[PDB]
Amino acid sequence: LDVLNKKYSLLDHMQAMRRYLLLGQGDFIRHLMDLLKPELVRPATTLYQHNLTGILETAV
Amino acid sequence: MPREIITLQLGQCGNQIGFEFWKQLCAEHGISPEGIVEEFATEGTDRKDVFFYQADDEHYIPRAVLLDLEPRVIHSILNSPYAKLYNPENIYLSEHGGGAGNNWASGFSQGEKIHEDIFDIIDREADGSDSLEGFVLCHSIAGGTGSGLGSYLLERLNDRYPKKLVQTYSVFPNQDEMSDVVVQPYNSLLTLKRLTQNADCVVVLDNTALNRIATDRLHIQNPSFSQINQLVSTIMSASTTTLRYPGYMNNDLIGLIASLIPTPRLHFLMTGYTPLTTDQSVASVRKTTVLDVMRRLLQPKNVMVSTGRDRQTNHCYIAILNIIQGEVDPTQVHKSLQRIRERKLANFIPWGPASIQVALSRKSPYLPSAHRVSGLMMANHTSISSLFERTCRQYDKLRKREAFLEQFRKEDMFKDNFDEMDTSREIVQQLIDEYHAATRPDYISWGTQEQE
Amino acid sequence: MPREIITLQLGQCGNQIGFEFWKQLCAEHGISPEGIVEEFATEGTDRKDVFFYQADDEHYIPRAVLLDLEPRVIHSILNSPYAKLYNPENIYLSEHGGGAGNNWASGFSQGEKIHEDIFDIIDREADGSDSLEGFVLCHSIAGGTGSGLGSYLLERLNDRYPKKLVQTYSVFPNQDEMSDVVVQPYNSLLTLKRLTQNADCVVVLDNTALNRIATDRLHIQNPSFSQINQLVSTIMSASTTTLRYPGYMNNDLIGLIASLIPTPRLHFLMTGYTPLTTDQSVASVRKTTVLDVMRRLLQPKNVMVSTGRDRQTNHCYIAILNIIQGEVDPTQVHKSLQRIRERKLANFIPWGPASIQVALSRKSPYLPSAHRVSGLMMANHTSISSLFERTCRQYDKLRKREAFLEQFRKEDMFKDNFDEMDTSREIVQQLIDEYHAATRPDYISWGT
Amino acid sequence: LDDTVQLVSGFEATINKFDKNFSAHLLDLLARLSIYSTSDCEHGMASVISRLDFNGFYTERLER
Repeated sequence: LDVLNKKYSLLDHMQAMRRYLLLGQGDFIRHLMDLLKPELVRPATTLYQHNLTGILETAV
Repeated sequence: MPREIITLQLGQCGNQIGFEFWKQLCAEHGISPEGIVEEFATEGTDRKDVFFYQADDEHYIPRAVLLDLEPRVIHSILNSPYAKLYNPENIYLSEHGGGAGNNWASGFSQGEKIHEDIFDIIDREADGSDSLEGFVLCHSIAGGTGSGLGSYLLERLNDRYPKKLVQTYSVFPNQDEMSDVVVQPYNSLLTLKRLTQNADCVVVLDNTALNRIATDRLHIQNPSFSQINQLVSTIMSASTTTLRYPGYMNNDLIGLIASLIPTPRLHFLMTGYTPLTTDQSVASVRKTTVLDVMRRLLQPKNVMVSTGRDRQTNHCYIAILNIIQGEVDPTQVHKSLQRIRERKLANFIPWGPASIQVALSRKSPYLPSAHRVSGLMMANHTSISSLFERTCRQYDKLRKREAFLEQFRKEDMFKDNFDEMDTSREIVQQLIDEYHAATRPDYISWGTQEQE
Repeated sequence: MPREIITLQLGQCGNQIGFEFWKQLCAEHGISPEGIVEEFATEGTDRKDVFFYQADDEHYIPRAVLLDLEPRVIHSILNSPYAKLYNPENIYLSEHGGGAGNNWASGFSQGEKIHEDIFDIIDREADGSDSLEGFVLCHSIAGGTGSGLGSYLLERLNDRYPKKLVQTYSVFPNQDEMSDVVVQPYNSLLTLKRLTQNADCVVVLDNTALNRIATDRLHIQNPSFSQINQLVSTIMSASTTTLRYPGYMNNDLIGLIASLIPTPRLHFLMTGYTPLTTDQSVASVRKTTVLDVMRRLLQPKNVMVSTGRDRQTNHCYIAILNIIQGEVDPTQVHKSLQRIRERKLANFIPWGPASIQVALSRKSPYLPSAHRVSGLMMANHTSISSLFERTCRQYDKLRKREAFLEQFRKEDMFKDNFDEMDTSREIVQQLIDEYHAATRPDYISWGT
Repeated sequence: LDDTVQLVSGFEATINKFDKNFSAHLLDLLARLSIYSTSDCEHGMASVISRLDFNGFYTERLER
């Protein structure tokens, strides 16, 4: 358990899952969705993976 | 990015409320009276950009604009320890300092005269806002500056910012006390007219209710404007906690209020606070349960809105949103909602599905909370129309006697007629009719011109 | 070999700027007032040969020329501790010592009178330069000597040294203040004429902007000429840091200026400095980030140019070069560039690609820096036209009023007409419009 | 050294044509760089691209 906490942050990883994958960072999730809206309204064929990753990093 | 909110404090009462609100926000965010974040405020999890701007890498400045047609209130804000907290470019003081003379029409004319300067000040404060959502007006409806200048400022903001929401916290005159300002009902009527035409939301603050609460709960025989302003600052802090304690839901005002305001006319909001405690009882953090919270909230003594007893309209709750702060168990919230439904503790709209929404919120980590659980109630109740009907009746009582109407007739907005008072009475009548319809299944057609 | 630069300080303002620049450079490089390297100046990492010449194997002497048409200013410079910094053989002084009387035409006539002496000084300094790039003139555009004699010197350098670069440090008259120098518009017109025809680069130093910055940013209620000269010396120090702190990039003037001047006409440069702090605020070394540094530099309160608020023209940056000096993290720079593009903190030309170049530089080791990170902005911004448009408006206001034109008609350059002033005003108007045009996609055809 | 005006205009036209070809090759290079950046997740090339088209001059060519 000490190794898991110090090296893999298992409890911290679970808290991160809650904050991000469970949309716990609601202000962050709101801003991400707002930024994606002009992209996410577009046809998925028009999405650029590099552009989507950059948008994700920018919103973060 | 946070949706920044500009706070407009208008007239003596409004400006005191705005100043105390900015003080409360600074205290909740750990901002010093100079605007610097305190060293103990290490929890960077709060959204200051909603209500504050950063003055430097260390100094947070409230996104607050103090606007008066009389310089005394702006100077009094600037004479507080928090004078250095706010960005000075966001401070607008009327050069003439004369106020509106408790005349809404005079305040409107002064705002029109200071329209360019006021909008320049508003833009200066806006530039400190990264993603300004809109303006919140703190004012009195009975005076001249907070009522009239507030109405003028609202009009000019609507013209310049027609796509932004405008909410107001409008302090209404005491309806149980005979106002010595015979035109106070006229000023209030003109301000309510402008709020009806140019504001999207008016938070009614009845000075009668503030005085009553101070007398019965604070044991204040004569509630001062300062005590009302401190209560308003507590209310503003509670309203901004969800910005200051970020979570999964209700991170923006529009997301919270969308479910509560179905039509533009039903824009009269009632407020509630829980638990209500006297200042001395802060010591014991009571483990209040969700059922106990809901039970205390249903007491009229705990509602922050003085709705008149309408005898003609079968007033009902359309919807309720409870913002609860502190340790809240979701299963306890669910059981409380179940018990409320079984006990019919909440009446819902008859024209559609409606329930009591419950929001759980964290407390500010930088501000020690003396209470384990705190709560805000948001409710749509048709009896709020009775407050507007009472204001209309007071206007008519002054207008029918033409009492002090000459002072409004001195100002161009009321110089030729008192049409703003008649429009206020008509708007309050339409509000009453819609509120009664909203208790009925025929609310589906409420607000339709055929139903009006 | 380094491209040596001769610094010419012209007239009262130009000579003050040059003297303070040489003082600041000496302090940053650890050069004694006599031109000898101080024992503490052990960091041989500076390129003195760009701005200084070596008198011996140990003593670096500034390649600075103090030029005045009035002997008072040259003597006052020679009364400073830095009198030995400049090569006396590179110093040409007008024999008449009378100055130009704040008349550009008089300054030009004095330059013509001292032409032989000036060109002898120029040749003497040129032989001392291993790889002379060109001459740098420090002068005022509002006076007579720095404006008129400076214009004459620029013309003669362009004619004689057509293959050499011509950079100028030109102090422009205050455009927001009503100049007491009724002939200031004539001096400014002659300087703008020469910049259009015979100068290759004009660095505009607006005394109005200096006063505005001193008041709002330096909290100086009445900026003195000495305080303006000290601000100019700080700017010159920042501009010479790349000579004083040698590095991987921007080691030459042409490399520095290439990013700012896309076409030969767009040779009007604006300057910026960061961090801007009031004299009282030296105490707190703020850990400013590259994003924070750029944000403070992007604040008009920190911009060393007081451009009027033009409401009609959507002024924009044509080009930006950010020279950042001090401790800089590459990841912070990358985040800063990303945020700048994302936040559109600078508007660029619509007719071509344009960006903010960022250089990270070391500080001078001999001068202790109170700031971990400092930064210079070089920018071509259409709002600089508003300063130029304001100068043009003042010129037109004087010409339409014929104000002080009788004094110019006394001088041979303006004796018969003021047509050079009118052509200068028209050129400055076209320049302002082109700077405004350079914000638009049709700038590709601007001036055609 | 300088029909001479005609020679100068022809030289300018040839220089402009070389510039056009260079710009086209640069846009093709940017597209290949984008492909490589998407394969290798190289944020550096994305920052370079965002620098290159701050005014959007290259943006239209990248879209094309």
